[PDB]
Amino acid sequence: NEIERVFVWDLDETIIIFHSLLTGTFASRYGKDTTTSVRIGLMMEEMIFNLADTHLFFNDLEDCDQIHVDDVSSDDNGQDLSTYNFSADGFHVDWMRKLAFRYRRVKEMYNTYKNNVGGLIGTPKRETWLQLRAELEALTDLWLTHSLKALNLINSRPNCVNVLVTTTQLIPALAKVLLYGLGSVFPIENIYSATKTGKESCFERIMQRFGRKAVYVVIGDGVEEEQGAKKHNMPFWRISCHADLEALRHALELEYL
Ligand SMILES: O=C(N/N=C/c1ccc(Sc2ccccn2)o1)c1cccc(F)c1
Repeated sequence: NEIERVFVWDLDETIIIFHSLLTGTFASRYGKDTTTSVRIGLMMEEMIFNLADTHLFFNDLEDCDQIHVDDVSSDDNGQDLSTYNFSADGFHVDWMRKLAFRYRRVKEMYNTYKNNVGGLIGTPKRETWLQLRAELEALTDLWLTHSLKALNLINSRPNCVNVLVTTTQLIPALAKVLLYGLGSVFPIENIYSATKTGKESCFERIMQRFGRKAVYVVIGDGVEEEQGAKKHNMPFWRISCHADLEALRHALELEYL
């Protein structure tokens, strides 16, 4: 694209793969009730799969772990499949054509229901989650709410864009981004799933797309991408603490990024 700055996000360990929730380590680190945190994480993981299994063809695409939604865009005989019954087909060159049908359908539901999730999963299944969010953000001090301020401050920039790089399979990552509210700030074409190939392959897959005329900045938590972002001359912005986000937003408000 014509974007000048690219912000790569690694929201695992905090948002996408919040494995600190189920392990109970989050409650130990931050002095919260362990049992309450585990219950909220297990319910979230259910609401996600109940959304993915009933709308994004999870059970079909569990092993067919692609890396980008447009990865198999070559084999799609582009046709109006509004009547195509996915439950009654030879699914279990002719298979890749059937496989691409689902990814285009996944994209259609994504781009349609990212600001209307009650239309995808009917209400009150959205009201149940909005209740689930506040119950968790009361433990994380509105971490997802805080991170969206930095995401919208970048999405609102015409020269800047933000992309997502997680290690989950693409479909669950799309389900989490859809529910959690990150759909407005992460375009579906800017979400990469480093499941089988590692984050380095995804980082290299990005720079070939946005070119050498762009300024790449990596925002994440951990060290797995620390060397992965250093070996590609991408400045790493740690994001562990809460003040790290206020400073990040501060550094964004003053055009330092
Ligand atoms: O909020 C979400 N995560 N937060 C994570 C995380 C880790 C560390 C911190 S900072 C902090 C400050 C004080 C007390 C506790 N934490 O936040 C979340 C994630 C996914 C879905 C959702 F709906 C919500």
